[PDB]
Amino acid sequence: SPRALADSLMQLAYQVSRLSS
Amino acid sequence: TASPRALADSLMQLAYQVSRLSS
Amino acid sequence: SPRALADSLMQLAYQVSRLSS
Amino acid sequence: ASPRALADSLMQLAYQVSRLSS
Repeated sequence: SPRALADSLMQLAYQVSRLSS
Repeated sequence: TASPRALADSLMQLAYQVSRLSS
Repeated sequence: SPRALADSLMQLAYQVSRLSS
Repeated sequence: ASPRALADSLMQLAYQVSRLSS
């Protein structure tokens, strides 16, 4: 579902924000 | 390659758009 | 890992492409 | 934006994410 995919993308966005260059 | 912060901000904005799609 | 997150994102991108406007 | 366009953008972002570091 769109909502399930959006939830997953939001979680991944926060994880990506904790990476480094 | 963009920064982690810029990529995360982009992903967040896309996630909000995805949520408005339909099955 | 960046690779694992990127692979997850690619899978999600493909699923998004199969959604409807 | 269309599902196709959003998917293209997400794919582009995934390629970039793969070049980041832990």
